[PDB]
Amino acid sequence: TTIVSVRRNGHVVIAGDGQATLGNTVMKGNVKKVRRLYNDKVIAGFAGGTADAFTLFELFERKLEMHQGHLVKAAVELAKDWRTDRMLRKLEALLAVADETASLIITGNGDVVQPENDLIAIGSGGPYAQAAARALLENTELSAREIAEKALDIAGDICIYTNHFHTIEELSY
Amino acid sequence: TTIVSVRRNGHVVIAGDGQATLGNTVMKGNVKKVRRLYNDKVIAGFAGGTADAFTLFELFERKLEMHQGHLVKAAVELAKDWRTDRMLRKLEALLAVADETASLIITGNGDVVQPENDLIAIGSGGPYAQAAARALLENTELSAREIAEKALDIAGDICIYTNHFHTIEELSY
Amino acid sequence: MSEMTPREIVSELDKHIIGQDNAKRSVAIALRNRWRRMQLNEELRHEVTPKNILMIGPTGVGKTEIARRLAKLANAPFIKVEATKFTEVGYVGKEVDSIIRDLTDAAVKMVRVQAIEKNRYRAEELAEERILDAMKLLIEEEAAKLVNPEELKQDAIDAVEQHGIVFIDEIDKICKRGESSGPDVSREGVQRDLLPLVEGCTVSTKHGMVKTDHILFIASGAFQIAKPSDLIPELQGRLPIRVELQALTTSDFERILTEPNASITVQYKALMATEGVNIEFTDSGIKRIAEAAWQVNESTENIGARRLHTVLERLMEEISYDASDLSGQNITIDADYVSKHLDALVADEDLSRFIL
Amino acid sequence: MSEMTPREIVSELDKHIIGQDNAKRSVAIALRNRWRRMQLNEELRHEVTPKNILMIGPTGVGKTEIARRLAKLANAPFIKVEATKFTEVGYVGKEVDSIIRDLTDAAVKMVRVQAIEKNRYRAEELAEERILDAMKLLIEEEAAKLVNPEELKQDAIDAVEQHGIVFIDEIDKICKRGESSGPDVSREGVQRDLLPLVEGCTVSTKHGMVKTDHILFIASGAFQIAKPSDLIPELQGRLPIRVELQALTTSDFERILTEPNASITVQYKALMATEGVNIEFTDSGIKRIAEAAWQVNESTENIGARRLHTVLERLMEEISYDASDLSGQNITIDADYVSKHLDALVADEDLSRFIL
Ligand SMILES: Nc1ncnc2c1ncn2[C@H]1C[C@H](O)[C@@H](COP(=O)(O)OP(=O)(O)O)O1
Ligand SMILES: Nc1ncnc2c1ncn2[C@H]1C[C@H](O)[C@@H](COP(=O)(O)OP(=O)(O)O)O1
Repeated sequence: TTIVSVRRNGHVVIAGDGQATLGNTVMKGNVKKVRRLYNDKVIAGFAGGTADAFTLFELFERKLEMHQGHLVKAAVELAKDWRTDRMLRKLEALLAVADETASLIITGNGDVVQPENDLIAIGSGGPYAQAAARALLENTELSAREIAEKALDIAGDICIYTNHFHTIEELSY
Repeated sequence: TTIVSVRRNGHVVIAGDGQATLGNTVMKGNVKKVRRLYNDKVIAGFAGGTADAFTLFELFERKLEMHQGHLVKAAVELAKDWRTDRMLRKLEALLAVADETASLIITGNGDVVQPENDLIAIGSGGPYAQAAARALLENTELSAREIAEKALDIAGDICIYTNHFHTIEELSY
Repeated sequence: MSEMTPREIVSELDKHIIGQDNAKRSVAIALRNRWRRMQLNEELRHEVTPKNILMIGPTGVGKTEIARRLAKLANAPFIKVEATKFTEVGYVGKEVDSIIRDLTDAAVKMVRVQAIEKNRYRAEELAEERILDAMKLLIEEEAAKLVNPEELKQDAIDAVEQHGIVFIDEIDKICKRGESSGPDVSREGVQRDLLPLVEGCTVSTKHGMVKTDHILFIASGAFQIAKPSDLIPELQGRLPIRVELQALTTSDFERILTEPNASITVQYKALMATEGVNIEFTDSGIKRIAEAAWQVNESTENIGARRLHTVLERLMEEISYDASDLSGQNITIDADYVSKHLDALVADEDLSRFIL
Repeated sequence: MSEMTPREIVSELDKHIIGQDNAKRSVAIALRNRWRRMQLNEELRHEVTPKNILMIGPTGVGKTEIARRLAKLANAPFIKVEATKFTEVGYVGKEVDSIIRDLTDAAVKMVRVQAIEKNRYRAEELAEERILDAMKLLIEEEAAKLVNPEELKQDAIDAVEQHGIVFIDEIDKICKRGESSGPDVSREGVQRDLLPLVEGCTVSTKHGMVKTDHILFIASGAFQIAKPSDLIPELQGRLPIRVELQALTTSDFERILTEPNASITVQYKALMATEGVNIEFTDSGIKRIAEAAWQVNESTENIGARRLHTVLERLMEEISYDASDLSGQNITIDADYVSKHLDALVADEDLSRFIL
């Protein structure tokens, strides 16, 4: 599994794989690990349990209603609900959400990480993806879509827990 | 990771690396691992999860002005709020705060240890940083900021879990 | 029934609320049908039930204001209830029916204040016939002279019966599917404790047994967490009208500042007059104002048009203290002033959370 | 009629409180606008809502003192409430509306105590007129024939309605932050059980139907762990004025000790007077005292100016017991006396926790 997201020029995208691996075999190898929210932008990927997710996800698309837009002033009273709170606690999920203002992360502890360049790479293929991505995002042109998708493909190629069915939501600003 | 502080002359400073580490690779390596409860003075650091670490950050923040600048008069009715109390335990962080009075350390459990000379050294490379810290803070006329910055570097240099993106606050007392 | 067609109900409502034409139209129908329906057969009398509106919108827009003035204009009784009170998660008690067992009082203490005039003059031309200390008492002593049995009694519920409006507040939050706040359904009980009210029933109170089979009901809430579809089903059906009010703009606060015919600024104006000073604000003075409110909202907690109120009084503090002095002078408030007493504040993320 | 501009309200308040001028002015404007508004159009007189103040500050500074004395000043009705009670996280009950069903009693039981000297003289020159017991009882009895119906209520309520003053206390205590004392919004409910009061409503009581539409409200709290922005939004809106009072200095203690026109030290004086003793309070005495207070506050738990009280009475302990003796003598309390009963005590800190 490898969730990717590169921001380039006018846009920022998130790519992901569809390989779901139970034990040493791949079941539904086409899981839509990357979803939007489309209420209005804010593309977020997800890495790990597909059950132990969604909750810690759509929970987002509601504060992204009140706090409207302020992804930032969203993760505050939002993300919080994951550590010192209730609802969902003690799982495994790395929802990589992307606004139009910045791409954050959450080590699954009501946490928040801001990638040194807004380049996100988590997953049993996270490093791999990163590396290729990083290598392009600075020695070629190619867009956020491209560089992301070309990198996820490189990830899937090295990581045996990652495949090639892709899913990507884009936008513009 | 290495939080350092070296009370010296009319000042006390806290330095820190910015290396966040997922297993055997490094994500956000520019982590603002040090901030100050801008309430005038009271600089602290953090060693561990970036998530929670924040809680014990604002936690202090408030108790301060009510317990009005009386730092010590805080950890009693403040720090404690970890061990017992019900706020939140079963976490991992070391907010190494410091007024213009003294520099303490909480192993997380509402604890509190104070360096034989106020030299604080925590983090993975925590020891290394202190070995240099002590060595200079004993054979040179160097500054509190210097001996720290100079130490955090030797640390990062020898500990594979600490890098060189620094971050350091200070003042004058 | 005081009358007034939908078009005419929106007109009045615009002298007070700016924008949100959608709701104004909306509550303008539910109101109209009253007038209509009451003109039909004894039949459809107990068949055509009210026409309740559910307002869905952010905080500050105008839901509650619309229904407050809509009442004032209907000259009917009105009462605002925080739906959650009756949730009293503190394990107490509270007959929902109390909601009615109040909208009667309001519509009672009213019938007596709405008659201090209805026969003021007449009763005073009597305070003459009887004369020509204790000169200002015989005025009051006419409180009996003036007829009050029956009419100013039974005709009183017919008010809290004709078309008095009950505006529930934050109906949402009383729903269940919320997660952030998803405790149980004892909450949803409050939903089921209202049905009598909004499905037809009679409650027993002091001045008499009143019936809510004809009360008009306006409930609100943001629905940030939950949807109107998450309300118990009975309610969904006894709530024909659904309207989404919009979030006010910077261009809206500029208006809410001067337009409405009792305006905020126009209040200070009259107010600061008592002290001999004459004030006047510049379009741009009033602009930065707005911009200020909008600023505090974005920057910290978004409360809405309500922010005008604080930002405003906060920028007239100086003037109002001094005011007694300044008499015979005409202080002018332009932007280079608004900023002079607000950019500071508004700039500080934290102070703004205290005095703005 | 009381009245008096903002400048005369800060004056009057200084005869009692030390410092905190920002508050006195701020509470002196909210006030003034009443008299201001009272004189306007039937319209605005029912539009310009009161002007509430939210006080933010440490314990022991004036918040509560300013408004208690701001009441006496206005001569109007006052009443202090702990917002916490109405939270009773036990599971009892406490109809907030009650807050009014008192500021009526206190505004009525007052009338009967405001009139025992409104016709005192009068009823007596008659309590001797029907005799030429003779004043022993016949006065009260005659004080029974002193025209008392109707007038009472009308005024009583219209005294509350006019401008009673409700000072909520420690409101900050009913907001919700995050960690520590972060139980649940049940609390935020107590916030919602108030809106009515602080937004316009009628409450039925013994003496009559009172309307809190025109009541002034002064809430407080230190806001140690919670900003006033964390208060339900409807309150943020009905709370136009914000003052942050400051922490009193030792210099303030020295002042609070002697200045105010009914000082504490000046009370002891008269008190030890009735015992023929005469006290003089040296400046350095008045000072070492302050230092005493300040010390116990820094050293142990910080209570505030309140401290003066204990530490002070703890200094005349000796004096007052003996006092009966000493008649015809003038005791002199100077620095090396204040310290002959303080230093060794204010120094143990633990004892300091029991008797100081
Ligand atoms: N669109 C609008 N036009 C005029 N006044 C408005 C307004 N929106 C709000 N206000 C004013 C009137 C109210 O006294 C105050 C708060 O509004 P409200 O109707 O009580 O809020 P809401 O119904 O969103 O909870 O702000
Ligand atoms: N600035 C001041 N000047 C004079 N007396 C003061 C004062 N601040 C406090 N006091 C006195 C009057 C009160 O009886 C006592 C406690 O103060 P308070 O006003 O009751 O407390 P607070 O308003 O902090 O809740 O101390």
